[PDB]
Amino acid sequence: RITPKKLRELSDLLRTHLSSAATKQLDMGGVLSDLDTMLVALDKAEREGGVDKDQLKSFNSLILKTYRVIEDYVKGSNFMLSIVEPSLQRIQKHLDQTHSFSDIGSLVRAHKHLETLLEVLVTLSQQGQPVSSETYGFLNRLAEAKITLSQQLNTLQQQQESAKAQLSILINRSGSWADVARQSLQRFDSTRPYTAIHRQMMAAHAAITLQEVSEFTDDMRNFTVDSIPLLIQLGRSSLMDEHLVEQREKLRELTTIAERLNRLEREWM
Amino acid sequence: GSKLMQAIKCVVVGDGAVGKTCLLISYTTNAFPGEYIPTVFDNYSANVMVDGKPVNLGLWDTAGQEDYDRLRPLSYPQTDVSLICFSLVSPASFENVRAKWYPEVRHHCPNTPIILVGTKLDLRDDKDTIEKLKEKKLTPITYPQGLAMAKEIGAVKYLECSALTQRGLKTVFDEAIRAVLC
Ligand SMILES: Nc1nc2c(ncn2[C@@H]2O[C@H](COP(=O)(O)OP(=O)(O)O)[C@@H](O)[C@H]2O)c(=O)[nH]1
Ligand SMILES: [Mg+2]
Repeated sequence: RITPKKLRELSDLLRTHLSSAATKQLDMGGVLSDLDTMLVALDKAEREGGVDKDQLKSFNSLILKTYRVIEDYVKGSNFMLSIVEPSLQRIQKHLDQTHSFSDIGSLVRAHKHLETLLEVLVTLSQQGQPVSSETYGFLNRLAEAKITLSQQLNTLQQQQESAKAQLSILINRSGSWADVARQSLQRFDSTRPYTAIHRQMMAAHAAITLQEVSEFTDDMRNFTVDSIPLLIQLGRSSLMDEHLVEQREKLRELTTIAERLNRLEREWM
Repeated sequence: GSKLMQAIKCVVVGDGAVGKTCLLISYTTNAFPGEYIPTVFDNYSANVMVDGKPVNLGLWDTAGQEDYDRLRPLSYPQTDVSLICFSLVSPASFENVRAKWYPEVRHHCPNTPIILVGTKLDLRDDKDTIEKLKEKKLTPITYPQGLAMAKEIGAVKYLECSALTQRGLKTVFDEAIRAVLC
């Protein structure tokens, strides 16, 4: 499990590279290998908390700040391939997997990692004698991984944008009757005590409520048809754009209203 | 003990989807791939007998795209021979021989022999393919047309082949080798 203590053990490690950088000593195999570790750590931590969102962000920052520095440092025998290949192989296991919107940040980070091994390895090549065939072969495998990955990541963000979009059409439309309906339901719930005659009485109460919202019976049928699948897709995870889980939870409340009123008759009559 | 043998480097270039990567696979495994076809073939070196003495043939595939444009140049150093491929059923791939591949190679490999390879020989007499092209005022490249392209770019030999049927395939690499032993 990733604990906070582990996380700062790993952070002091990066800072070490950042200083060796500052003073022109950066072990480039060291820092790239170590970065791969950070990525799996941050990945594990992201998906069982145990760590507070304060650090997660500064850790992410600190990773990116290290990538930054590496890009700036590159401007100034198969050794690397040997060190850095494991990372490509692990990241290659993500491509064959199935992705949700909580995975976005993980993939953005992996992409940045391939971006970075590529820039670093082509730079060492463009100057350091002709490239071996093992390295040329790795380089191409890297480029294919980076472009497959960009393609999935773009699919994922493209899909999310359209969920955001769908979300706010449905939120906007609901509110023709959100108001009437919520309040109707509040009145119905507040008044409800078995025998024949108790059943007729509860029937009547429900019929009154159905009447109150009869201008939207139809709309509320159609809403849940549209909104239930969206909610299944968006699921219940804490890990997505904050505004998106906000809108998501707003839609769940709206949907539970309609679904109550769409059920009310078969439930009480 | 040990003995020397010739080791030759070979680099293949040409437009996307002209058949470069399949050429290499079909030649080196005798199997045209079903589905899945990497962008660039895994770097790979073949021992071929020629006139009774064996030769080590290093096959370097390429692509171009965007990452692949910073990558391709790194294949050129110490190249002994290079194949320029184009598809016989894609005149645009033919045009880029003069426009792109010939100049790029002569830049990076002055003095190295070039073979021109017209690819997809099997599709030239396929009426589906021919009709598709008729459907947009195109027709396959012919031999005298490719032969003249080869003459103009100073190619040492022009060769047609079909990775799918293996028809010209072994000849392409024998001539690539031969061109390096003068
Ligand atoms: N019919 C036919 N198709 C081919 C032949 N060679 C390649 N192809 C097809 O052309 C497409 C591109 O192949 P590929 O070798 O990857 O193109 P590359 O980018 O130049 O390497 C694939 O769909 C292949 O199946 C051939 O000899 N005959
Ligand atoms: Mg290819």
